[PDB]
Amino acid sequence: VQLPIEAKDIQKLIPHRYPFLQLDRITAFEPMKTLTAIKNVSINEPQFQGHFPDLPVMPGVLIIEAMAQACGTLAILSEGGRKENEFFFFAGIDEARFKRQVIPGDQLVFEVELLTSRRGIGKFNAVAKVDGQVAVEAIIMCAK
Amino acid sequence: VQLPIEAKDIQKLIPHRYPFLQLDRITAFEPMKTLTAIKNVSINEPQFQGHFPDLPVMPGVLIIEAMAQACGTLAILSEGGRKENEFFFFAGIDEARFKRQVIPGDQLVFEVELLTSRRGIGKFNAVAKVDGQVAVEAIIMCAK
Amino acid sequence: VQLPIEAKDIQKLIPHRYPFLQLDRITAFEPMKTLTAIKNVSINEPQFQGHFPDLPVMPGVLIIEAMAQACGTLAILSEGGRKENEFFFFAGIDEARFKRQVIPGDQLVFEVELLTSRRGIGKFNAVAKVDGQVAVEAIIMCAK
Amino acid sequence: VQLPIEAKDIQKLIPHRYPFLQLDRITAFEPMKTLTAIKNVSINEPQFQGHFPDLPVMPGVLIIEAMAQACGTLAILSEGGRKENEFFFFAGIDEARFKRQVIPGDQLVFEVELLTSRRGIGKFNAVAKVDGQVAVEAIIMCAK
Amino acid sequence: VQLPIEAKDIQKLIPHRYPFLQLDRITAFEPMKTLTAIKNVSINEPQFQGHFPDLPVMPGVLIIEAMAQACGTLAILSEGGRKENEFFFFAGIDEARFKRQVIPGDQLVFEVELLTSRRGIGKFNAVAKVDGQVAVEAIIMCAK
Amino acid sequence: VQLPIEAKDIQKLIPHRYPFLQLDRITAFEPMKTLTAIKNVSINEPQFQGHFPDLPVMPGVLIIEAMAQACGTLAILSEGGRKENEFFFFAGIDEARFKRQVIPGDQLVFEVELLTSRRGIGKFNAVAKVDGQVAVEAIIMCAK
Repeated sequence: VQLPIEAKDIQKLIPHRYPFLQLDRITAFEPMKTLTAIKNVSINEPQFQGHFPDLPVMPGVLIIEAMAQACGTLAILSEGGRKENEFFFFAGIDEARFKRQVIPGDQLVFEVELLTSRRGIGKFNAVAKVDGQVAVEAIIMCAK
Repeated sequence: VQLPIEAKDIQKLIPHRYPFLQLDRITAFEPMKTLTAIKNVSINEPQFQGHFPDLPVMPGVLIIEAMAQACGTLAILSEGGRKENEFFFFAGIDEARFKRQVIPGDQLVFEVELLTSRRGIGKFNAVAKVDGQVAVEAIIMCAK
Repeated sequence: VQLPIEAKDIQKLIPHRYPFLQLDRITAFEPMKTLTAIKNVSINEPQFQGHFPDLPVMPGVLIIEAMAQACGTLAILSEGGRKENEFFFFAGIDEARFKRQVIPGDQLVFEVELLTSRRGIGKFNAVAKVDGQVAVEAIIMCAK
Repeated sequence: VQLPIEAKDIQKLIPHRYPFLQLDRITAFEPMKTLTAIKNVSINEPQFQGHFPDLPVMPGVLIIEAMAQACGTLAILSEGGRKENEFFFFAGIDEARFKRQVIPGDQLVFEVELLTSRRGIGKFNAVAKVDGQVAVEAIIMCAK
Repeated sequence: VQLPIEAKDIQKLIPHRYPFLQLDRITAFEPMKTLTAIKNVSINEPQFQGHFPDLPVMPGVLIIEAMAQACGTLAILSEGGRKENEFFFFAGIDEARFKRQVIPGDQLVFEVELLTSRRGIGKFNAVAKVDGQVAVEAIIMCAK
Repeated sequence: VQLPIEAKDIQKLIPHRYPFLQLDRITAFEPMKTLTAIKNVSINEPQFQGHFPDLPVMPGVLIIEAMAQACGTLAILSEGGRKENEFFFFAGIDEARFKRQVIPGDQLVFEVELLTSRRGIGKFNAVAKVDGQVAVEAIIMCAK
């Protein structure tokens, strides 16, 4: 697979579309092992009308959603799949901590790792950094 | 406090606004203990443009966000507070399981419970039901 | 036909899409006679940015539009039709009364009835209830 | 009062905001009698994402809503009122006929007339024209 | 070609969609020479949430974008092309002056003219009028 | 002034709001001379629903708008002004070339310079880079 995977091509892999596509670009990929993706945070995003009116703060849950989407794409790429034939459900979130406020101008770097794969259910470790510092970390479960 | 607390009044309690206000109404409240809230799921919501284009599925993370908002309002109401004083951060998610697809037409009923309050950090149990069945359950941490 | 008809399948019947699809689910249907549909009202809907800024109130005209859509789907289902082969125009509204404020958290229940079918023009009676109380009633004309 | 009343000033008269402000400009006004207003129809309006995906057609109910807003502003201007003191409810619609498809590029001209004012309830005749042809006509009731 | 070209058909010619389709209707056309198009400005457009919060002012750059789209369609129509085969890039803007505030209620009339076509790069003169007065004028370059 | 200036504070300087605030952060500033600002490009931005449906491409005109906003803020900061105080109009664009496609994932770096200030009219040179490469360059005029 050709890196980086641009947003236009992430869309060929997963069905998510605006305003629920929370990855901009896949930058690293080791089959069945790891993936790096980014999401640029901009004040021109729909969530910032309401979160919060004069104080833009990237919602943690959207960072979580990006983490899950990264995990899902890692899985999909690993079996050479596409959006038309395969779906991985978001099954659970495990040890999610929100450590840093993320704001417009920040580039989120997501690093995810496949830990265990018992019976179509994948357990992943996922972290989201801004400028090297951890902003959110969590364990993410996906189910085929 | 006068029940039900309508959306217009939820907004006097928390700063969240469209499209990140994910409670429609508070229906039950026991100070320092429990709260029930609802969120109506409709096809006329912004997330359903992209999640997913022909197949509307309420994103789990938005159900999580609602659960967190319910926990936070339970806390706020318990110290008779408002949106303009100080704030409860979303600190973590613990044991979140996504058990049922939620779809337009479903009314989400959120029941949350304050478990422990060890030094500014509140640990809550939260469940989200549709028609009596559990759709999502999770432990939610908020920090003052 | 299999009830309830979910939003995803309402979209196979009528061309309306976000933000102008104002039915969430079809719950009852008697061919050439009656139909029940619901629409969940949530603060997370686009109209509530502007109607009104701090006071969410479901616009009557959108309740009217839902009524018309329910009438139209009753008609379509009655001739086993689809969205791709022909269209029922909204021809007129006759004795529309707005009796109750509808607000986030309310579930609108729409009950519509085919009265007469003189000359490709269908005259319907339509009512919209919240919790058993009438909120809006009207006569709706559709033309094939 | 100074004519034309621009959108910026229509907003000082009525509480409606995006996406539910359906008048662009007030062009004529006779106290307690008549008003003319316009609404420009553009493909760059939020309703045209869904109404309909490849076939932009101005929803009749929004034309109705504009008619009602024109009536309401006629009333407000007639008692020299503002958005912060007075509210006129939309009470009913009477003899509404949808005669012409309205499309992007059309400028809607609204001409409304106060017929009767029995006990705080105002009955108005309203027509909406494009290029001189009637597109929608209706009787509009507002209540103080 | 059949005039006027309505928005529904402009979309068969160029790929631009909501909220970046800034032409409502093509009204005049001389192959390889000139084109007239209109864009209705309405308070019900997404840019007016932010530009500016209580003071709606049509952004100059969107007028520029419309001018470019008009130039592009003039080119496309001139080689009988469509959106699925041929595309013209926006290459530059030359002598753009913003002379008049444009506001809701204004109808923008765009008149564009092909000046030179040296080697796939088309240089156009473009003006945008409201009620005959120039609001914006510019030279627009497109590249095949 | 304290650098970086975050989006929340850019808003105290200029009246632009969603979806027409096209700067995320001010990173450099020399009074009456230069300014650097960034804008993160994400697939989660409103323009990418329509520009273009399956092929996200940052519109050149929005890059232009950002360049102008950067120029304007340079000016505002230089006379210690604010948004409630006064306003710099966008007066013209001079020698604008679009050299590179900008896509989700790209961070735009804007570097602007005050050239001349002949009587309330400021002439600026402006460039927008992604990863060191020029994407757009232009001369920007603002008028007080």
